[PDB]
Amino acid sequence: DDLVGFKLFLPEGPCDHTVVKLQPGDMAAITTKVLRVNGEKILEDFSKRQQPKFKKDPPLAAVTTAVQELLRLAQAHPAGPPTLDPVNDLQLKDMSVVE
Repeated sequence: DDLVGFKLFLPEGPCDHTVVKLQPGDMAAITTKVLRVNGEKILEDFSKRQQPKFKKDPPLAAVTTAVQELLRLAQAHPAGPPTLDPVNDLQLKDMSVVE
């Protein structure tokens, strides 16, 4: 169940969020889905709220929408949606990768 595709994580608790500074190696796959979320507003909301005294402000609509869209993506695929194939979605032709 873990070696076929990418295991869609279902959070055991409430659907919270974090904003992490990820390296290239920490992301398992570049998914095909296109979620048009606005990075500027999410930065202007997260960086403002992440003051420990102002960490408890009511959520912004863009952040709530992004979290809900990610959770719905997790629910909407039984084992993970297809990734942007190096060859079949990025239009490459290396034989070794096909093998």
